[PDB]
Amino acid sequence: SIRIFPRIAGRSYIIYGQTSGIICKRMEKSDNEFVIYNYISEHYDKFLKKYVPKLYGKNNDMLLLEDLTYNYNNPNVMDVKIGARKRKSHTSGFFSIRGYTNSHDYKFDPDEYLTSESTINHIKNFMEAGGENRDKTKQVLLKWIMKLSELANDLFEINLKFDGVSLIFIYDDDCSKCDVNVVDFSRVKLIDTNDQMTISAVTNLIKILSELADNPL
Ligand SMILES: O=P(O)(O)O[C@@H]1[C@@H](OP(=O)(O)O)[C@@H](OP(=O)(O)O)[C@@H](O)[C@H](OP(=O)(O)O)[C@H]1OP(=O)(O)O
Ligand SMILES: Nc1ncnc2c1ncn2[C@@H]1O[C@H](COP(=O)(O)OP(=O)(O)O)[C@@H](O)[C@H]1O
Ligand SMILES: [Mg+2]
Repeated sequence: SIRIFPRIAGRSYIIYGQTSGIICKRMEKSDNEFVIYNYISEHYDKFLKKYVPKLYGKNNDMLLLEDLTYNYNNPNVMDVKIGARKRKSHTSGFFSIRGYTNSHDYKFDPDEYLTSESTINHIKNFMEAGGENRDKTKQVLLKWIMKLSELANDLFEINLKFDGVSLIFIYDDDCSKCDVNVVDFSRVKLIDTNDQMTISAVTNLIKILSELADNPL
């Protein structure tokens, strides 16, 4: 019995693993994603441990990846592309929200270019599922800011172009647990400097989330 994994975005074949806590992702165009996990493992092991789901193995053209939603009763997931898009410019300036849990209920369209005001409204839409205890939703926002802060810092010292990578924001309905990790290395490339487009995406999100944690309404 093959069980299809409930993606929030993208074109890739992702099924639940035969086993608890794993998803399998088909590398469709090349094994570049595998080359890149293994390169980050050699040269930036600390970055891998803190910010990337664990790669457990490869089976032909499938990566056996840590399921980021596994320890969640009621996960809310949001995919934000922070790396360069292939051709298009970003739908929210420095980044592109690709989807989120219940996005359909707020007539979210991934092809729509958004104002600052609309971008913030879509992130606020993503947080509705967390209920109205604004104390525990601030805690979710702050714990995301804590890890994005460190990621923006660490990214200055990493000589990769993160073309096409996303942040996966997760929080539980009861707001008791949350996390953000970096995924989708299939178009990442080696370069001789750091990636300022990707750092500006993260710093922008940190700005947006800070505004929400401080906003007193
Ligand atoms: O966002 P870019 O421009 O890079 O390409 C995107 C592409 O978007 P498009 O070429 O703008 O239509 C997406 O197609 P849909 O939006 O699902 O129709 C695709 O599904 C990957 O989007 P996701 O990363 O959201 O899947 C891909 O990205 P990649 O993995 O870099 O080939
Ligand atoms: N390790 C993971 N744990 C949980 N969900 C994941 C994981 N990796 C990817 N996903 C889900 O799959 C979607 C797309 O994955 P991604 O790596 O961006 O692949 P693609 O190359 O198809 O865009 C994300 O929006 C997310 O919901
Ligand atoms: Mg992707």
